[PDB]
Amino acid sequence: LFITEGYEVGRVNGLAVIGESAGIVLPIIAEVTPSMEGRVIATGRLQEIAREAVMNVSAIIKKYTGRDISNMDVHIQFVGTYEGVEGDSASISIATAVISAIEGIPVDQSVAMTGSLSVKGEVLPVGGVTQKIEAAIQAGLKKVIIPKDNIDDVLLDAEHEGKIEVIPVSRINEVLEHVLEDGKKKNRLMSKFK
Amino acid sequence: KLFITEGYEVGRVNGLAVIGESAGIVLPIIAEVTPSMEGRVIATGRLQEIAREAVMNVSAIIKKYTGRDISNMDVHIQFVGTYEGVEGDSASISIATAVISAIEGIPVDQSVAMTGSLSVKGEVLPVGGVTQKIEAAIQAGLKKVIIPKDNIDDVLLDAEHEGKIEVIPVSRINEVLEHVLEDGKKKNRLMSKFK
Amino acid sequence: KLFITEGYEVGRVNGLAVIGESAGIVLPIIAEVTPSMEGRVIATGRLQEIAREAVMNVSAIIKKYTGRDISNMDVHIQFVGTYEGVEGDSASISIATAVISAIEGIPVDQSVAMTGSLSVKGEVLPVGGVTQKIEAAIQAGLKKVIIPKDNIDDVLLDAEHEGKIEVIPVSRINEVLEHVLEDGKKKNRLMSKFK
Amino acid sequence: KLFITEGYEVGRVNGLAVIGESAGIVLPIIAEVTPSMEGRVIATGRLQEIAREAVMNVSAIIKKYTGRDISNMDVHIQFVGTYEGVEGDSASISIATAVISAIEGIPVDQSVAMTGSLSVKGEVLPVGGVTQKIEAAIQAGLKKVIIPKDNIDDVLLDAEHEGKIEVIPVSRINEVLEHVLEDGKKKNRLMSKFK
Amino acid sequence: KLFITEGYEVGRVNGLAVIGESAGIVLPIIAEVTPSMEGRVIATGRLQEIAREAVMNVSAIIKKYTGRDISNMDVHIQFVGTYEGVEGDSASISIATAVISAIEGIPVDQSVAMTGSLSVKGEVLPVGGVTQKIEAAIQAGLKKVIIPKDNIDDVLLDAEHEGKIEVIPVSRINEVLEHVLEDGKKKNRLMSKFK
Amino acid sequence: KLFITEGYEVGRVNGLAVIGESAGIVLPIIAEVTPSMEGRVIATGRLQEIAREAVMNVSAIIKKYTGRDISNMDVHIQFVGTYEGVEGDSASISIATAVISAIEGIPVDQSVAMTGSLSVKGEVLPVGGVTQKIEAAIQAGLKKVIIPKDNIDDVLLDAEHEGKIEVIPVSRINEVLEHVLEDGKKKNRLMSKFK
Repeated sequence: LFITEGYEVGRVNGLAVIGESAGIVLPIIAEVTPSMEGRVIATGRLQEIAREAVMNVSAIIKKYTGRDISNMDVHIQFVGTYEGVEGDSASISIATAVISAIEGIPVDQSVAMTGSLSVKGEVLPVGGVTQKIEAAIQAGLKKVIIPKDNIDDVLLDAEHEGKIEVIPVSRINEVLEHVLEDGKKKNRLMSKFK
Repeated sequence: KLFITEGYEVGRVNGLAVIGESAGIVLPIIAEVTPSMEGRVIATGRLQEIAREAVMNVSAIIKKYTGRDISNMDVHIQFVGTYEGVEGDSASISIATAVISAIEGIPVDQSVAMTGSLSVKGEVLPVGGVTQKIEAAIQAGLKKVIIPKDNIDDVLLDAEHEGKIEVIPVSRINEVLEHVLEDGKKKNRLMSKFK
Repeated sequence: KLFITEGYEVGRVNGLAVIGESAGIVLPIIAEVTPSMEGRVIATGRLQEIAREAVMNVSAIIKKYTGRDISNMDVHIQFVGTYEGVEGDSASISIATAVISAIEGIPVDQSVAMTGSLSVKGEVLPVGGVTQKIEAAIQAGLKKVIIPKDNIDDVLLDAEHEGKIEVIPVSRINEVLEHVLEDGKKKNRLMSKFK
Repeated sequence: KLFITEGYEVGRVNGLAVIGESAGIVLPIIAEVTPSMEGRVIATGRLQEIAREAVMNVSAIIKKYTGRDISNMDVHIQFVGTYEGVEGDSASISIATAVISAIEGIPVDQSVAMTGSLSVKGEVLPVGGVTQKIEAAIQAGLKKVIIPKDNIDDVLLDAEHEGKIEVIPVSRINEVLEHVLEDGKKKNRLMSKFK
Repeated sequence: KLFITEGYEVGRVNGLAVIGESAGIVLPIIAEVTPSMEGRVIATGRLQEIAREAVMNVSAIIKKYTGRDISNMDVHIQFVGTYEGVEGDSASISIATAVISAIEGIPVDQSVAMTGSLSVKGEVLPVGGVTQKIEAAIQAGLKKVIIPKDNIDDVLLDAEHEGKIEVIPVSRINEVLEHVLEDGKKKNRLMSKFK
Repeated sequence: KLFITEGYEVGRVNGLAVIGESAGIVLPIIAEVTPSMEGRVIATGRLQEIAREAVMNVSAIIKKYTGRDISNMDVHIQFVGTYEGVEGDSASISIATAVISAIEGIPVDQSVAMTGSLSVKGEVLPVGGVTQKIEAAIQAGLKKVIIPKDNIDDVLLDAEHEGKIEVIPVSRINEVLEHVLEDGKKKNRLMSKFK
């Protein structure tokens, strides 16, 4: 259902929790088209989660970089079906995808990410961080971005630490920097974070 | 039976879905289009949101490669039967194929089932429940199954069942159409626009 | 009984549904048509999106074959009986037939129940729960039941019920009108327009 | 006391309903209509969706035999009291009558209770709990009860009871109005329209 | 505690409601009005529909007798505290009275609870749970309770609880205002407009 | 932790609320404002109606007391943590204070929790569940809790929560700002606009 290597525009490997206690990799795609009032189009089990996240991150989608979300239709899918899955609020993976789709700048697939984006651009802690890292290990992901406030919640058993890089972050700019493909477009998007 | 297994029908596609979390089912779709006097997508019952998302995604690809603007049409969609407990796929490709077929007036092969999510770029994204879908295709007496290329490694069929069906991987909606649309001048013509 | 089982009535049709999992019901539909003072379909309850769907599709058929365009008109569709847990047939032909009866002023045979979904081109598509629908029409004292032709292989009628009702398989909405509309000069005016 | 037992009031009707399992109760409704200023139906509480469905159904006849399009009015309906565990009639005749009463400015006889479903064609259709409902109307000192013609045989007025109330069977909405609207020129001309 | 028992406040009324099947509770309301800039009714929580309905019904009476147009104002209603499992009264008078209070800038007596439904004509309609609301009033140290005139016969108060509260039957909204609005020039002025 | 107990942070306030049966929670609110690049309040989930209500009431007091207009800006309000069962308070003062903070760029003491409803005139109104909220402030290691002063006699602390936290009763929004805004030029400049 997800790619572990390479870069893809508008595609991010999020992490979620399947029922009571395993993590799963939650791949999302986002695309954006002119509104032609702009809607968020999402379907399935996690559709209200997606629409909510895009609504929360809308000022940072404009009030840093460029476009008003009310002038686009934003098309989101989770790749697969995830009954019994709880996704993060204001999930950073959905934000990154949408910013990735808009900028047309590809996202590294080998890096998984979990976190809640505040409306001020902070990355807030989330549950299930150990379960989620473990799922990223079992999937072959190289790195996992997590909330800095979750650093202490990671309780991996010797062997597993070492199997993946855990990158803790505070700010949405740190997430983009770590996952957006290098190049002039990124260098320019990156300078706009002030 | 709720589906047709042979021959060609305009605007009709054999889809695949999962019921419970165990069993596949064939999901027949019909798409019909009429001029609007702006357009609307009419579908009812539990999978209508999958209908609307697929039309939204195929509209974009239809206008980009052909010029046809389906904001000028009312798009009429039914799942043939009723599908409770049935979970379809996001932007389902069988729905999108049915619409292209109705719009271009080219018949679709009923012996080929297909499962896939359609991205607005026209890529065929992978889906869940692949083996359970292909099995339900086999039971239905279907000859071939179109699946996303990314699902090739999820196909877990007994020897004997590999045998009974053709599994055709695709990654783009024009491969789906090449595979299902009836041969002819109209098809030849459509296929060169999508290049 | 809120619901009738003999006679001819304008704009009333005995439909069939499946309640919860399996038990079938007779589900009467009352339609009434009034020059809009453009126009719209007024229905309530869970089955409203179905009635607007059937109405849309019957309107396209009526326009084409009769020249009569029902968009200057208010179509009130009502379901008799307080049911819950009922999933309806898409574009249900019961509703489509109640509306043709209501528009044309040509009464409908109350001893006939039907089931089926109507395509915009006027084909009667197969539907779920056909065996249960028929056992419910048997249950209810009804003399004939119209089902889609493609549902023939799904009538699992046994050694009790193989005898109780005339099952009438149909392909198209004109065959429904032929078997339910009251004979006379208006029916004949109308039926030669679908010919 | 929630209802009035004698005299005439505009827009006020004593309906009948069943509270929980067994028992009938009187369900007083008031309707009032104001200029829309698109017209809405405003009701609150337990029975608010049954109130809205019923005005929406009915608008057919509220329009169609007589006065005004309800899309040009806001219709404000209350049940006088709180009705926990109450199931009212679908397409309630009392609600229809209250509404026509409030638009026409013709007061309704409060000593006449009523129960039944209005068809979109104007027919009065049978309802459940008729003995129970009658017996609540007797306990309340009401003089007459209008019921559906098809419920005539569901009236089991024991020894006791016969004699305490008049049961008036009706087939049609115009009959309901005739029996409860106050005599005068306004009634006389409203009744000629209902023909 | 959630309400005030003494003295006078602009825009604040002590209403009465029922919790669960029986118990009574004091239901304090505050209404505040601002210029619109057309107007809306802002109310949140479990009781908001009763707030909207009450304002709708008092708007017409406000403009009727007073000229002020509620169309021109945002009406901000809160129920002071949280009222899970509470059923208020339809078009509740306590809400209407708060709005009139807020709009006129004349304080309401907080020692006087009230219950009642407001009709658009300005009649006070009976309500359920009158013994229990009054008990709730007594238990709060409320001095007087205004109830609808048709509920006189539902006051089932034993000697010792009589004597503890004054019960005041009303049938029109101007009687409410006369009873709870602070004496003075403004009130004299207002009471005269309601004639 | 799904809240923070120390620091000063702009636009972030520890609210308090109550879930299911009796338990309380810390419910942090984050606010973000930007000139409307008219403005909108953007909030998500079940408590969104409260947020826009809180916003509207603080709007009126900001515009009237400091000539600012929340109308020229987009206000994002967000609730931290994931909750079924949660009831908010109407016009909740934690949302209002996060807003004033975001707009004036003045940091909020993170060691303080607050509960309270805001009126359009800027009064702080009493609220449900005051004791359970204070204890959810205790569990969270918070030092101060701001309550409505009319809730003073609702504080029923037991032997293991008596003397654990500083309870501050307030009547007006500026007392709130006095107890939570970080001291300096901007806070002083703002506080005299309100005094």
